[PDB]
Amino acid sequence: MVQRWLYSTNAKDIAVLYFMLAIFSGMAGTAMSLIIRLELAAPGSQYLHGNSQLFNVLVVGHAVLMIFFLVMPALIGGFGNYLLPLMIGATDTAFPRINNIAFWVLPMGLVCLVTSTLVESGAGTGWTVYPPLSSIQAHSGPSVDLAIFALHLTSISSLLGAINFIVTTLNMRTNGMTMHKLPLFVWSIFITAFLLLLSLPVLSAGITMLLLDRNFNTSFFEVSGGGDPILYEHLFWFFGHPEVYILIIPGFGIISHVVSTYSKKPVFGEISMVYAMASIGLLGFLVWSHHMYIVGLDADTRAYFTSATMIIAIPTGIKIFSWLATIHGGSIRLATPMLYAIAFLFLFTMGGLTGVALANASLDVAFHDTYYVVGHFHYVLSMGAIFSLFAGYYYWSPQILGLNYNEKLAQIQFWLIFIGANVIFFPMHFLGINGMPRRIPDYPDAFAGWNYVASIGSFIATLSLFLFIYILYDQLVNGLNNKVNNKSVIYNKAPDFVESNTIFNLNTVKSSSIEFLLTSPPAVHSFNTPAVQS
Amino acid sequence: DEETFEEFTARYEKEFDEAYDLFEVQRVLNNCFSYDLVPAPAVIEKALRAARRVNDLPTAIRVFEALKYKVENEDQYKAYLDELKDVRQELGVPLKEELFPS
Amino acid sequence: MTHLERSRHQQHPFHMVMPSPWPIVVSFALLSLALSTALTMHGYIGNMNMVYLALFVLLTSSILWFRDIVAEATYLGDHTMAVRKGINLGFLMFVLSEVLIFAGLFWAYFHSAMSPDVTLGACWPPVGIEAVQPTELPLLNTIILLSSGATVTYSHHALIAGNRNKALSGLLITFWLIVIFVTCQYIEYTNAAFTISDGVYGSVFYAGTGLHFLHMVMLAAMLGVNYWRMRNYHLTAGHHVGYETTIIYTHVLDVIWLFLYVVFYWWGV
Amino acid sequence: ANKVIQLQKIFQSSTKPLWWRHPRSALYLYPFYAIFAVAVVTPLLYIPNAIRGIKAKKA
Amino acid sequence: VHFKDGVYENIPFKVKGRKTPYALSHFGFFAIGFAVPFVACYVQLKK
Amino acid sequence: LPPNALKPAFGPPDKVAAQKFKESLMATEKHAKDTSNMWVKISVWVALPAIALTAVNTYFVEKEHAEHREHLKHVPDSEWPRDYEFMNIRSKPFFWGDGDKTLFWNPVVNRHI
Amino acid sequence: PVVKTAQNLAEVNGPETLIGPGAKEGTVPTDLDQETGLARLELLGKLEGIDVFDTKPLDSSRKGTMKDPIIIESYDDYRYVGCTGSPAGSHTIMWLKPTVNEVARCWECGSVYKLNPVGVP
Ligand code: HEA
Ligand code: HEA
Ligand SMILES: [Cu+2]
Repeated sequence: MVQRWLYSTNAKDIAVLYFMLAIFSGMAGTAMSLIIRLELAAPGSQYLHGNSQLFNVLVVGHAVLMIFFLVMPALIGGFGNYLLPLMIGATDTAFPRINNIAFWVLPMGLVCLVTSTLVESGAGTGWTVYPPLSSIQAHSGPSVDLAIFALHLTSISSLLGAINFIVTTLNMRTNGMTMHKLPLFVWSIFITAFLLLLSLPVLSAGITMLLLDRNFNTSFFEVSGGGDPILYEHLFWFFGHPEVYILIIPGFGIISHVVSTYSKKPVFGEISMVYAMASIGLLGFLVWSHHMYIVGLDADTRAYFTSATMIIAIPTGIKIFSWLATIHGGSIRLATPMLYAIAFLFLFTMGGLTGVALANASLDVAFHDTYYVVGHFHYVLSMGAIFSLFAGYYYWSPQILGLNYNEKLAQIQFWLIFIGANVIFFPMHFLGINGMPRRIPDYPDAFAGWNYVASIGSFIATLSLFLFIYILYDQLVNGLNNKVNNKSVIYNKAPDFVESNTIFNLNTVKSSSIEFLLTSPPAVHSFNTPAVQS
Repeated sequence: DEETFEEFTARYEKEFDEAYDLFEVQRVLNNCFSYDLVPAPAVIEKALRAARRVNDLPTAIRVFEALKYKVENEDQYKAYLDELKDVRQELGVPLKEELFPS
Repeated sequence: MTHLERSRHQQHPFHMVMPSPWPIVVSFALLSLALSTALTMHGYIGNMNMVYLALFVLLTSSILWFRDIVAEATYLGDHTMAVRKGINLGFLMFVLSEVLIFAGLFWAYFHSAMSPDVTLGACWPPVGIEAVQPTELPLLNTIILLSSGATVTYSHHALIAGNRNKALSGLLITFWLIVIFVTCQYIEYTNAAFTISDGVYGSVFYAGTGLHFLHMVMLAAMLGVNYWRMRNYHLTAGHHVGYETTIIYTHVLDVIWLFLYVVFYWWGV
Repeated sequence: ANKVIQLQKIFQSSTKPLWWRHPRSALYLYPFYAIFAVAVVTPLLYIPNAIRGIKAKKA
Repeated sequence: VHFKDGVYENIPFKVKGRKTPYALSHFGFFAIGFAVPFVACYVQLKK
Repeated sequence: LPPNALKPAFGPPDKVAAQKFKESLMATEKHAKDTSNMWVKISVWVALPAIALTAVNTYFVEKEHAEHREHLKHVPDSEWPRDYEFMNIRSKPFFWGDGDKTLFWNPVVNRHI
Repeated sequence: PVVKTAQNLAEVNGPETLIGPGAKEGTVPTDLDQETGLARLELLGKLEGIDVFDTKPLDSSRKGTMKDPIIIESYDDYRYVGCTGSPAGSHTIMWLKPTVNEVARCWECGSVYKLNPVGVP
C-alpha cells in the first residue's frame, strides 16, 4: 500500500505530494518571516539578544527556503504533470524512476540545509553567495557544503523534470493537434522548461566551482590569488533573472487558462502573443545583466544593457492589455479566481511600473541598493508567486478533489491577504525615498511606525495562513456538506441570458479541454484512447 | 479580420433545416446574440419561429427581453420599441404588464 | 475478450509493485553518507577508515541496485517499443547531462583567455611563482585513451552487426585497456605532485584530471556490470539495454574528450 | 538453461514479495542496515544529551 | 497498483483510525509549523 | 487454439506510411554502416600514424625536459625564485592525524623550517 | 506446454509464453524470433502497418452529423474525443462524450454520437 506514496508511477500522486511539501515549506517560511519581522518590529533586542550572525542566518533561511522549496516544486510540477501530458491525450507519462529519484534525493537537501542552518557557525550571506562574502573564514563549519549539495540536487531534480516535460511535449503529441495553435499553458511550460534547461546548468557549474574552491582550497574567485568573483556574480545573475522568468511565466499561463475558461471568450491576440512569448524565451539571454550597472563596466556597455532591458519590456504591457481585452466585452463573475487574477494583474502593473522606474541607468547610481530595489523585487516576486499559487489552488481544488470549497472562507481569505499586502507595501514608497538601510538587525528608530504597520500586515498574513489550514480542515471534514448545500460554489461559470436551465445543466462547461468534465482522478491507467481534435 | 457574417446566418438556417429540439434554438440564439451584429427583423422572426416550433412561450419571453436588452448600441430605444411592437402584434405575447409592475 | 486482451497487454505496460522498502533504504544510505560527511567536517574521533568504509558500502549498494534493476528489466519481460525507446531516451538525456557537466568543468578553467583580472596576475601565466607544473603528467593516459577511442569509434557497431567471436575479442581488449588505464591512474595516487594544503598556483589542471577520472571509473564499472549481466544470461539480443547505449557511448564520449584534449594539454603550459 | 525455466516455473506457481531472489543477501543487509545504522546514528545526537537542558540563563 | 478510484484515497494519508482521526497527525503538523524557527532560535538564543 | 471471438481490432487498413518508416530506418542503418566504413578507413590511414608520432615525440620531450625535478629535494638556497606574500602565509590550524600535522605526507611543498 | 508457431497476427497472447531459442554459430538472425518479450509483435506491426494503439486519425474531416455520426472503436465505457468542425480548425475545441445511457450534442454541429462496441459472443 506504501508503493503508491513512495514509488508513484502516476503523476498525480507526485503532484499532490510536491504540493504538500511546498505548502509545508511555505508555512514554515511565513512563520519564521513573522518572527524576523517581530525582531525588526522595534529597534533593539526585545526577543532576540542581538546576534547579527543569527539575524543573517534566519534572513538567508527565509530567502533560500521560500525561493527553493515553496515557489519552485509545486507550482511547476503539479500543473505540468497534471495537465501537459493529460490534455494532449497521452495515456501515461514516462520516466517514473526519474521523478522518484528526484523526490528521494530531495530529503538529502532538506536534512543537509536543516543541519547547515542549525550549526553554531552557519551560512548567513543572504541570497548572494559571492566570495569573499561567502568565505569560510566568517561562515565556517559545513554549512556552505550542505547548501551547495542542496543546490546541486534541487537543480538536478528540476532539470530532469523539465527534460521529462520537454520529451513529453515533443513525442507524446496526439495526431490531431497543430503545433502553432497550442494553448498558452503548453507554450508557457515549454518556454519555462527550455529556459530552465539553459539556465540551471550554468548555476550548477558555478556552484560546483565554489564547492571545489571551498574543499580543495584553490584560488578562483577569492580576491587574494588574482581571482575574479564577478564571473560567479554574472553566473548567478544569468541564473536568477531567467529563474525569475521560470517562476513567473507559468503563472502567466495559469492566469491565461483561468481567464479563457471563465470569461467564455478568446484571449486577444492569442497566436500573436504565443509568438511574443517565444520571442521572450529566445531573447531572455540578453537582459540578464541590468543589475551590474555599478560594477565598473564601460559606458557603452551600460547603454547596450539599458537599451535591451527597456526594449524587451513591451510584452509585459502587451499581456496586460491582452488580458484586459479578454475580460472586456464578456461576462465577469464575482468569483474568487476573478478577484485573484485582478489583484495579481494590478499589483503586477505597479511592480512593472517600479521596474521601469529602475530601467534607467543614470537614476540607478542614486537608486541602486537603496530601499527601492528591494521593495520592487519583493513586490513582483511576492504578488506573482503567492497570488498565482493561491489562484491555482482555489481554481483547481474541485478539479483534483471534486469536493467543493466554501465561497465565504475563500473571500475572507482573499481580503485578509490583500489588505495585509497593501498595508505592508504602500509605505515602501516613502521608505525608499528616505533611504531605509537594508539588512540591519537594529535599524534607526525613525521608521518605527512603518515597521509597526509592516509587522501588523505580516501578522495578518500569518493569521491568514492559519485560516488557510483551517479551510483545508473544513474542506476535508465537510466536502459532502458543501456538495449537498449552496454554502460552496457549485459551478465555475454562471449562465448567460441566452440559456435555458436544462440546456445549461447539460452544457455546464464548454472549455478547451476535457479535464473539467473529466471525472475525479481515475486509476493509474487513464486516457486509454488517444485524443482526437478538429 | 472583418470576416463575413452572413455565412453564420446561413449556418443558422441550415441548422434550422436540421433542427430537432429546443437545444438547437438555444444554441443558435446564443451564437447570434453573441455577435456584434444587430439582427434584422427577418432573422429575428426566423429565430422566433424556430423557438415557436416547439411552442415554448418562455422562449418567446427570453427572445423578446433579449431584443429589449441585447446591445446598448449607444442606447437605441425607439427602433427597439417599434420592432418589439411589431414582433408582438404579429402573434401576441403580453408579458411586460406583469414583470414591470414589481 | 479480444478487445480487452489488446487493451490489457498492449495499452497497459504497467508492472506490479509490492511494498518493497528499497527507496526508503536507499534514502537512509544517502542520509548515512550525509552524516558521515558531517562527521568528517567535525568529529571527536580521528579514525579515517570508517568514512571510507561507509562510502565503499554505499557505492556497492548503488551498483547492486543498478544490476538488480537491469536484472528485473531483462527478466520480467513485457517489453515493447515504448519501454525500450523510453529507457534509451532517458539514458541519452543522462549522457547529455554528463556532456554538459564536462563542458561546464572545461569552461571553468577555460575562461582565463583575455585575462580580465585586476591584480596579482591579470596576465596568464602569472609569472613570479615557480610551483609544480601540472603539465606532462597525464598525457600518457590521455593518449592511450585516444587510441582506445579511435579503435572503438565503430567497434561497438561492428559488435552489434556481427555479435560473434570478434565481439568477444573486442570485449576482452576493452577490459584489458580499461585495466591498464586504471592501473596507470592508480600508480600516482598519493604522491602525485604534492599535498593539497597550501600554496596553489597550478593545481587546477590536476584537480580537473582527478575529477574527470571519476567518470571513467564508472565507465569501467558499467562495462564490468554489463559483462557480469551477460554472465547471468539476461542481456540477450532482445530488449538490449547495454548495446543500445554502448553503440552511441563512444560517439558521445570521443567528441567531448577530444575537445578536452586539444586544449588543456596543448594550452596553458 | 536448466535453471532459468525452473525458476520461472517456481515464480509462476508461487507469487511472493521480496522476489525470493537474495535471501542471504537480505539477511546480511537489512538486519545489519538496521542495527548498525542505529549504532552509527544515535551517538551523534546523544552526545549532547548531557549538555541538553539549556535554558539560556546567565548570571 | 490499479485499484484507486480517486475520490478520497488520493491524499497520502489514511483517513481511518481512532487514535488519529486526522486529529493527532494534524496537531503534529500544527506543532511542526512553528517548530523549526523556534528550535533554531532556541539552539543559540532564547525565545 | 487461442480463444478469439471475432477479431482483436487489427486496426485501419495499411498505407505507405509504414513502408516510408521502413525506408527511413534502413537509410539510417545504411548511413551508420557507411560512416563506420569511411571513418575506420580514414582513421587507420592517417590518424593512427599521426597519433603515434605525436605520442612518441611527446614521450621523448617528457623524458627529456621533465626529469630535472628529481634533485629538487636537495638544493642550495642560491637560485631560489623571487617569492612574495603569495607563499609563506598563515592558514587554518590542522589537528587531524599524527604525522607532521599535514593532510598528505609531502614535506616538499615548503623548503623553509 | 508446447511450442507456438506464432505466425498469425492474433493467435499470440501472453509475452511470458514466448522465450526465444538461442543460436550456436552463424550470423545475427532477423527481427522475427531473436527479439524478446512482445516487442517483436509491435515492431512487426509498425513494419507492416497493422497496429495496436494505432495513432491513425479518425474521421475528423467528416462532419459526423445525425446522418452518419463518427465511429469509435473501443470497448471502454468512457469516451475522450472531440469534434469542433469539418475543416482543420474553425473554433475552439469542445470535447464530445458519446454514451449509451443518454445522448450527446456538439453545440456547433449538434451531433448525437453513438458509442461503437466490438462484437462479443
Ligand atoms: C520568492 C520571493 C519572495 C517572497 C514571496 C518574499 C516574501 C516576503 N519577504 Fe522577502 N525576500 C526575498 C524574497 C521574497 N520575499 C529575497 C531575495 C530577499 C533578500 C534575501 C537576503 O538578502 O538574504 C528577501 C528579504 C526579505 C527581508 C530582508 C531581511 C532582513 O535583513 O531583515 C525581509 C524583511 O523583513 C523580507 C520580508 C518578506 C515578507 C514580509 C514577505 C511576505 O510576502 C510573506 C508572505 C508570503 C506568504 C503569503 C506565504 C503563504 C504561505 C503558504 C502556506 C502558501 C500557501 C499556498 C498554497 C500551496 C496553496 N524579505
Ligand atoms: C516578476 C518579475 C520581475 C518583473 C516583471 C520585473 C520587471 C522589471 N524589472 Fe525588475 N527585478 C526583479 C524582477 C522583476 N522585474 C528582481 C528579482 C529584481 C532584483 C534583482 C537584483 O537586482 O537583485 C529586479 C530588479 C531590477 C533592477 C535592479 C536595480 C539595480 O540595478 O539595482 C532593475 C534595474 O533596471 C530592474 C528592471 C525591471 C524592468 C525595467 C522591468 C519591466 O519589465 C517592467 C515591465 C512593466 C511595464 C512595462 C509597466 C506596465 C506596462 C506599461 C505602462 C506599458 C507602457 C510602458 C512602457 C513600455 C515604457 N529590475
Ligand atoms: Cu532583466
